[PDB]
Amino acid sequence: DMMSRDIQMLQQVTVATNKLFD
Amino acid sequence: VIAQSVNWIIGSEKRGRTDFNILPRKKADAKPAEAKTKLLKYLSDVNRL
Amino acid sequence: VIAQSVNWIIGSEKRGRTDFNILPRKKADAKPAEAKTKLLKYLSDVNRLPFHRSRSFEDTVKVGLGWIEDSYDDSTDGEPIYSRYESWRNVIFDSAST
Amino acid sequence: NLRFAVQMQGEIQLSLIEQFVTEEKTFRITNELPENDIVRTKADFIIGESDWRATYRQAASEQLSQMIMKMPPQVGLVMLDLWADSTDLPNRDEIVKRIRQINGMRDPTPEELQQQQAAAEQAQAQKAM
Amino acid sequence: NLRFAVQMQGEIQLSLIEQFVTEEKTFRITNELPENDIVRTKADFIIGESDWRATYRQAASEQLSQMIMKMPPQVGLVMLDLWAD
Repeated sequence: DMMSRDIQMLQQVTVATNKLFD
Repeated sequence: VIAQSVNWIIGSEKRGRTDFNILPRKKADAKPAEAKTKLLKYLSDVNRL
Repeated sequence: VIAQSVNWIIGSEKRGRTDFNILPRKKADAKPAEAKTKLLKYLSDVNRLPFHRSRSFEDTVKVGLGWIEDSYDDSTDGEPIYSRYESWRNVIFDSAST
Repeated sequence: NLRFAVQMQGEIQLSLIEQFVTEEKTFRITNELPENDIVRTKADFIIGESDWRATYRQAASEQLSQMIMKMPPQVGLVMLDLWADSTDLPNRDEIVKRIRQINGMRDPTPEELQQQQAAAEQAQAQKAM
Repeated sequence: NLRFAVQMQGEIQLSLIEQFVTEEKTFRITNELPENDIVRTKADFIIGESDWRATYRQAASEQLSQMIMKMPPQVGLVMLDLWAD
């Protein structure tokens, strides 16, 4: 369950990545 | 998770990048307004505003 | 949870910013009304009135009331008629008014 | 309540302009019964609201274009040359001149003389025929 | 707040342009009452925001294209000429 939850948090953490593209 | 929300806000702003477009009021100075707009665009380009 | 609702209200009013459009009742004088419309728009542009009005309503959402000034002042400042915000704090008003 | 206070501030401001502006200031900015000042003004002129719409000219062009859309295709062209005149095109004099050329409308001395000569010649030829 | 600060910066930049650019420099870059310089500029010129659209010519092209789409099939050809220009 801890692994699944950590994977979900990895999913949570295009628009978020815009600074690298800029 | 603060990073996610901050990144979303900054990305939303950066997608909405805008430039100054000077509009004449008196209608008798449309050409000066366009010239000043071009100067502003040139300055923004060189300074990379 | 306060911030969400207050921000929603102030954003709703901000998307609804309006400018004065003087209408002549007679319209035998449409041109004077249109000139006055440009005059008010010029004053709003110079004094940045929409931002002042938005901030004032933002305060009226959070606290009881907000105050906006429309007065005429003499100084080296180019604008003769100034429209500025005063906070609900810095204003004392008579309570006897109905 | 915001609307009510906005009408208040509009009335106060309009009184301030009528009190403290000279006609020269208006001419530079703009190309152009009850005893109380507020009631006197609010009789002839009433305060209405439209969206911010940047300068007044943009709102004027928006209303004019809406009126065009309501107009039929025939009568539409003269409203169209007014809309071109009001709208802030990047190149405005030339579009206005061309829409006027195809429309023939006024408000140019060479164009006026050419149009008058053409009309007079055509009318005289028709009468002679 | 960003919009207000953008208007501030635009007005300031316009003031420094009016003060510190020469007419020959303006002609090289481009083919072309209140006492304050702050209010004097706002009196005749206002500041408006539009998408980046790279150079100014592309914004002009977009405005011309929308204007042509609004125009009828007749009279649109000359505006197409200027758009392509």
